[PDB]
Amino acid sequence: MKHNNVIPNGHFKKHWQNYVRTWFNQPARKTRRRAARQKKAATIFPRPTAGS
Amino acid sequence: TTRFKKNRKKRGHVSAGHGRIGKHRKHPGGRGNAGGMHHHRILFDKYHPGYFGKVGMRYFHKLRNKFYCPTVNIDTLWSLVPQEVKDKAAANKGTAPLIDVTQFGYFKVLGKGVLPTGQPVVVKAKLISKNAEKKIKENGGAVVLTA
Amino acid sequence: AVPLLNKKVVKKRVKRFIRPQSDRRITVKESWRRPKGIDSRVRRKFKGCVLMPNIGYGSDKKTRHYLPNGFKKFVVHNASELEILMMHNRTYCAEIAHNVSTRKRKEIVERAAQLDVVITNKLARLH
Amino acid sequence: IIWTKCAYEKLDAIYGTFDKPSQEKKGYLLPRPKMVNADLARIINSDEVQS
Amino acid sequence: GIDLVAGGKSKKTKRTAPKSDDVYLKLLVKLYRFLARRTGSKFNAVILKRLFMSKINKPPLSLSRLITYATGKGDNIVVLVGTVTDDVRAYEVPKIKVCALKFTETARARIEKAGGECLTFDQLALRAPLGQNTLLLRGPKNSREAVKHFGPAPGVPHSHTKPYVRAKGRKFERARGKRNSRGYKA
Amino acid sequence: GRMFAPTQTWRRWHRKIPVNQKRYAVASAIAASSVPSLVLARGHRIESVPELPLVVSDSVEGIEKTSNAIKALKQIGAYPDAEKAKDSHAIRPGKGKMRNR
Amino acid sequence: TTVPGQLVWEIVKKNNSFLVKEFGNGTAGVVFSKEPNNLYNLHSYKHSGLANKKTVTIQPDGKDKSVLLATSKTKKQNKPSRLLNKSVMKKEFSRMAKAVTNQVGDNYYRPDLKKAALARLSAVHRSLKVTKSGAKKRNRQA
Amino acid sequence: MKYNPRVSSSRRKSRKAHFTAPSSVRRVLMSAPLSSELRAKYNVRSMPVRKDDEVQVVRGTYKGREGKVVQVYRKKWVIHIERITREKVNGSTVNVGINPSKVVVSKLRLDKDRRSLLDRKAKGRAAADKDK
Amino acid sequence: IPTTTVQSLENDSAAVPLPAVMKAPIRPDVVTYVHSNISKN
RNA sequence: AACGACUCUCGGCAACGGAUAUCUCGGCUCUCGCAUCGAUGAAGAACGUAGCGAAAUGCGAUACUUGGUGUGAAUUGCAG
RNA sequence: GAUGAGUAGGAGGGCGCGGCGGUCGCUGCAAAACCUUGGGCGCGAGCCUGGGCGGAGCGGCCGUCGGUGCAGAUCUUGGUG
RNA sequence: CCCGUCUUGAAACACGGACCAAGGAGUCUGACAUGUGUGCGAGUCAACGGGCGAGUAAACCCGUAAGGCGUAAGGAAGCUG
RNA sequence: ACUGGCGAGAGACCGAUAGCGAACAAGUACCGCGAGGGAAAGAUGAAAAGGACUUUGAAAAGAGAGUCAAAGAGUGCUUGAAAUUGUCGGGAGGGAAGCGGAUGGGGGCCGGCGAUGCGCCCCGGUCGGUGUGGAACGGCGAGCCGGUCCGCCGAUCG
Ligand SMILES: [K+]
Ligand SMILES: [K+]
Ligand SMILES: [K+]
Ligand SMILES: [K+]
Ligand SMILES: [K+]
Ligand SMILES: [K+]
Ligand SMILES: [K+]
Ligand SMILES: [K+]
Ligand SMILES: [K+]
Ligand SMILES: [K+]
Ligand SMILES: [K+]
Ligand SMILES: [K+]
Ligand SMILES: [K+]
Ligand SMILES: [K+]
Ligand SMILES: [K+]
Ligand SMILES: [K+]
Ligand SMILES: [K+]
Ligand SMILES: [K+]
Ligand SMILES: [K+]
Ligand SMILES: [K+]
Ligand SMILES: [Mg+2]
Ligand SMILES: [Mg+2]
Ligand SMILES: [Mg+2]
Ligand SMILES: [Mg+2]
Ligand SMILES: [Mg+2]
Ligand SMILES: [Mg+2]
Ligand SMILES: [Mg+2]
Ligand SMILES: [Mg+2]
Ligand SMILES: [Mg+2]
Ligand SMILES: [Mg+2]
Ligand SMILES: [Mg+2]
Ligand SMILES: [Mg+2]
Ligand SMILES: [Mg+2]
Ligand SMILES: [Mg+2]
Ligand SMILES: [Mg+2]
Ligand SMILES: [Mg+2]
Ligand SMILES: [Mg+2]
Ligand SMILES: [Mg+2]
Ligand SMILES: [Mg+2]
Ligand SMILES: [Mg+2]
Ligand SMILES: [Mg+2]
Ligand SMILES: [Mg+2]
Ligand SMILES: [Mg+2]
Ligand SMILES: [Mg+2]
Ligand SMILES: [Mg+2]
Ligand SMILES: [Mg+2]
Ligand SMILES: [Mg+2]
Ligand SMILES: [Mg+2]
Ligand SMILES: [Mg+2]
Ligand SMILES: [Mg+2]
Ligand SMILES: [Mg+2]
Ligand SMILES: [Mg+2]
Ligand SMILES: [Mg+2]
Ligand SMILES: [Mg+2]
Ligand SMILES: [Mg+2]
Ligand SMILES: [Mg+2]
Ligand SMILES: [Mg+2]
Ligand SMILES: [Mg+2]
Ligand SMILES: [Mg+2]
Ligand SMILES: [Mg+2]
Repeated sequence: MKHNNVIPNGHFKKHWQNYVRTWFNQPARKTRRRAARQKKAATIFPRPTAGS
Repeated sequence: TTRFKKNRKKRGHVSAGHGRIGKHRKHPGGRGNAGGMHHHRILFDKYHPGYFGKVGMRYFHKLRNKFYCPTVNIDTLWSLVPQEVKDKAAANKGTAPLIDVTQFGYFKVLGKGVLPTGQPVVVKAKLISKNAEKKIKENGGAVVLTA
Repeated sequence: AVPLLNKKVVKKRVKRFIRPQSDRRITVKESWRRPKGIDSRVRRKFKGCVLMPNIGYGSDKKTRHYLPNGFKKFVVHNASELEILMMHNRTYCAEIAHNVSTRKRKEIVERAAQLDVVITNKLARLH
Repeated sequence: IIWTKCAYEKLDAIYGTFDKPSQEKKGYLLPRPKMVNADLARIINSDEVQS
Repeated sequence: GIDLVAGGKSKKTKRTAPKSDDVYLKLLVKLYRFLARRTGSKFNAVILKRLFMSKINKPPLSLSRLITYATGKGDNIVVLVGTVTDDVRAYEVPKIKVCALKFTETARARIEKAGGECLTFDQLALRAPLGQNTLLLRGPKNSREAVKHFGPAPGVPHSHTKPYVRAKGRKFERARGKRNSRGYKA
Repeated sequence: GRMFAPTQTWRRWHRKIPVNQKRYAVASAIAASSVPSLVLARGHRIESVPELPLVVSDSVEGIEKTSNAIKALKQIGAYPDAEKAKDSHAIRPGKGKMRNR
Repeated sequence: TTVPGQLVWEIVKKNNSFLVKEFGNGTAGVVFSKEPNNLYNLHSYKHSGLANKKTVTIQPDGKDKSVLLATSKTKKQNKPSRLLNKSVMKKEFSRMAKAVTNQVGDNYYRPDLKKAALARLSAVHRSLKVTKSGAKKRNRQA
Repeated sequence: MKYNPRVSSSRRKSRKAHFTAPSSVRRVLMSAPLSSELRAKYNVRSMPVRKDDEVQVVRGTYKGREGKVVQVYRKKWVIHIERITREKVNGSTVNVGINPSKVVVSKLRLDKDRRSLLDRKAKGRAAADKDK
Repeated sequence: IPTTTVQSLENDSAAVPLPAVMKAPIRPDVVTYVHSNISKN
């Protein structure tokens, strides 16, 4: 520790590398949820897609 | 960007810029905030006065919504009125605009700065400082309280 | 083509700068490397040792990069690139790229004769 | 770029102008340059400068 | 041998050109390189140097502060090597001729509504090649967060330097060294 | 053995440039496309193009056959640039050719 | 370009499809430009065929030792197919030399390029003669 | 460009599917074009080569040779043609393998299945290519 | 006000005003910076 | 102090060795879809099984396969 | 016009390797790699070229990226005195 | 005088190194900081998500009292501003 | 939610000391009483056309011949670097050798290693030439100011 810096408080003392959550499936999740909504809309036709 | 990293400029210089005598060892002064009172004492006192110790009262389960109180100053009050409404204010001196700061996400009205000259305003707010009320009144306006 | 350059070329040094001890060790190649050792007598410039390259050896800016024939080299890969030297035939000479086919070298050589552009390696792979 | 007539006529609406904002990019205005006239020769060789 | 320091060479560094790659800025630099050389005008020399400067060395100037400094100087042209921002705290905007590298959208609208004009530095050269009848202004250079942390360390006597803390509250550097009841106050 | 600093999937691959800067870049590119000197400087063959910006009738939007599409390019003078692309078709040098490129 | 030439030079001076660079960016660096309307093929704002409204093109035309003299039209900067005012010349060198001087210097089109244009015409004309007959002198004396 | 999600554009997968293909699949992969005379007759462009077909070699050192197929060696991706042979160092005669894409079928070994296959191939062309 | 001619195709107002976007500043530095960063996405 | 031997050295060729270059039915990473082991004897282990086979792959005394259906003329190193 | 030492250390301008986005090219009339008592350029990192071998790929330029540069570590594996 | 290395001091009777090829070491990530480039500016940020879209992991659009940081500080706090 | 199973798509990833330990009869050969440990090892050619036959030898094999575009691709065979080794050729050597600088001797290499043109005369040949007509355009900003190409006269040179 050296110089004038904010006191560090990184919470990286556990096995954090085993609990990293990536988001590479974020575009895929958007696709899957859109397909589910599209499928739901046809099931409940002519009921409004906005729900109750 | 690897090609701009200075280690590349140090290729072929043995010590990689960390010296022959001192070297680059693992943790020659302890890890993190170690020794804050013993061998890093000067650093903490010089750059972080007040770091060690306890002050004030605890507050168990403190919820910040209870303390929500956004403030707006006198000098910024006129900027909330729409431009089209500003022209109306100068077109009829008999009436005055009603500025309800709560509709713009403000609770208390503070008194920094001055109001537009020769323009009375009726300010509607939850809270107001005494200077803010005085400046509003001396300009021909009035203060209304809400909740 | 008559070269435009008129000042004589003065080479401050014609020998190459050989890496120290590249003679001793096969694995140590001749390409220059600045010795970084603390005791290195070459780095410390003791007399009777290998010489190190420094800016003082820089050649005259007016004669720098000039071939012995009096021209500067420009590498050409086809006939179109050769035409770029039409207005610089007294300053720049063309050299056909090493990987150009013999068939395309004949076109370049013939075109260079029409443009009076010097070709440094016009006899390459024509036998 | 090859523009169709319909696409070319939509550029003003999509990107707006220097005076009014875009219709499809909420609150967007075209950027201004730091130099109104980039023709140095006109500025340098103008009567005002050369006087 | 010669008894000099660094062989008599300068050890100072100043900007001889802009660090930016903005093509328009480089054209302005070329314009004012010519003006400074061929006129010897001190105004042109100052303008050229400020065009080289970094962002923090070209701070913005608020419209309200521009109005105050332009009071009683309507004929003069205001010149700023930087950006002019709008100020909601200013109510009356008089007509004024302002030359700046950049105008914010709100600042430009207010100036143009009041009958004023927003000029670029290439237009200024046509109207004031030697800077005649100009009001040269600079924005506040030291009004930024970083500067508050500069100077004597927070812990030395007679220091009002702002320390680096990750949060603000009773538990963040309010204890020993910040009050007499905890060791000392500093 | 194990490589130094093994590559990890949570490297910061993506970048979020501010939207206003992205719109600035697009506007500059659109403006540059109307300058014949810049279009030529980028390697496009527009020597037979009647005018820049090149605006064509909306009837081109109704073309359905590739043969008719190519005839449209010939009429407006854009075919030579399209012909350049086809004649430049070649295999990628280096390891990229076996990487489905 | 349709924009000021000075602006164009700022953009294309670093990279364009006609820029030919060899031997890196050190002292050995050599730079040429190969656009058809660059008399000396030099990468400079003066000779650039991209950053000037008024440019001169001199090159062989088809067959029969014809030389093309084309100048860019000032009002047609946005019409590539009609930007060039071509003039095919197939007369003696002296007649061609006068035509170049008339269309470059006399009308104040690009007086700074008069010397380059005449040299460009001289180089193009000489190469046409050699092509018809073939090399007969090495031009190495002096 | 392909749009079917079930179809891969991977070079690795394409090559593996080709060289590990079963014998029934290799039959289709080992197809040869019909001659200009047969194409106009049956309105069919390509056909899988058969043992008793007659073909003409149109590529390679044996270009112009004509003969009857004698063996469809699917394991080696080649066919053997009568009289298309070379001599070993010891004087023995061995057939030369030729890829079916480098020959043209001059006569077809017709049968009940072969004729039905020709109808299906022509049926699609007569409708999807002409009527459209 | 500048206008752009509309090319006509065989078998087919003939001018359109030049949109303001065509007069926008040309900033190669901005374009390069944005292009490199977004191509990573 | 020739010649020749020996040692060292330079070059041509020949050795020794498997670097480099170009490859790749493999690996690695990301994303997607699906939900299906077993006392009705699973996973695993053992032994056997082909005209000529040890292994790998397959199979179970019906043993590199029976039957049905599809495809429509091979399998193949040799033999028959 | 003046001036030139430099370990530890800092910085600038450059060289080289492998991809990606572009652009300009080369190659069975012989690419890469490799070999050479061929020649030349650069203070230098390196670069260009002749000849040979080889038999199918490769390079320049702008931008951008990285598992990007070795004489040492009783370094690792393989090979050889 | 043999290189590399620690050292006030190495040609050292200090240590590593028989030889060659290939491999071989300041990296990725989170927080913060100064500096610089760029955009906008009392604001700024399309970040969870939604609308879509190169038939599409990109690009494009969406902030309606959302949220973060900034726009006001002092006090342990009640509070004042 | 999903580094297992089954199926599928993709990549600015690795390219046989890399990438999974394993691209191949790899969790195999092999080691350990045992729990366990755990490799090395890919590329002839487009096609085997994988070298008949002659001759020497106990044999391996050599010599010649044959196949092939190529055996300078001959079954661990594409390319074939370095250490190290043999041989032929040049040269040196009184208890190291190498190395820096400077010449010399002997080699090797280099015709852009080094030119042969230019000016003025006439002989011939060839090819074009003020003033008016057309064709397609241009510079300067309606109007002035131009060149290029074709044709016709005159001029009679270049
Ligand atoms: K995830
Ligand atoms: K350091
Ligand atoms: K010898
Ligand atoms: K030898
Ligand atoms: K390899
Ligand atoms: K059982
Ligand atoms: K078995
Ligand atoms: K079956
Ligand atoms: K390339
Ligand atoms: K060489
Ligand atoms: K690169
Ligand atoms: K040491
Ligand atoms: K020691
Ligand atoms: K030692
Ligand atoms: K700091
Ligand atoms: K906000
Ligand atoms: K929203
Ligand atoms: K208190
Ligand atoms: K292994
Ligand atoms: K070979
Ligand atoms: Mg731990
Ligand atoms: Mg150092
Ligand atoms: Mg060290
Ligand atoms: Mg230390
Ligand atoms: Mg550390
Ligand atoms: Mg040298
Ligand atoms: Mg020392
Ligand atoms: Mg070569
Ligand atoms: Mg001195
Ligand atoms: Mg010094
Ligand atoms: Mg106490
Ligand atoms: Mg004190
Ligand atoms: Mg390569
Ligand atoms: Mg089996
Ligand atoms: Mg020094
Ligand atoms: Mg490379
Ligand atoms: Mg050698
Ligand atoms: Mg290179
Ligand atoms: Mg990599
Ligand atoms: Mg590494
Ligand atoms: Mg090594
Ligand atoms: Mg070292
Ligand atoms: Mg060792
Ligand atoms: Mg070993
Ligand atoms: Mg031994
Ligand atoms: Mg000691
Ligand atoms: Mg030492
Ligand atoms: Mg001693
Ligand atoms: Mg020790
Ligand atoms: Mg030892
Ligand atoms: Mg290495
Ligand atoms: Mg910053
Ligand atoms: Mg809010
Ligand atoms: Mg109080
Ligand atoms: Mg799964
Ligand atoms: Mg492996
Ligand atoms: Mg490798
Ligand atoms: Mg091959
Ligand atoms: Mg081999
Ligand atoms: Mg050797």
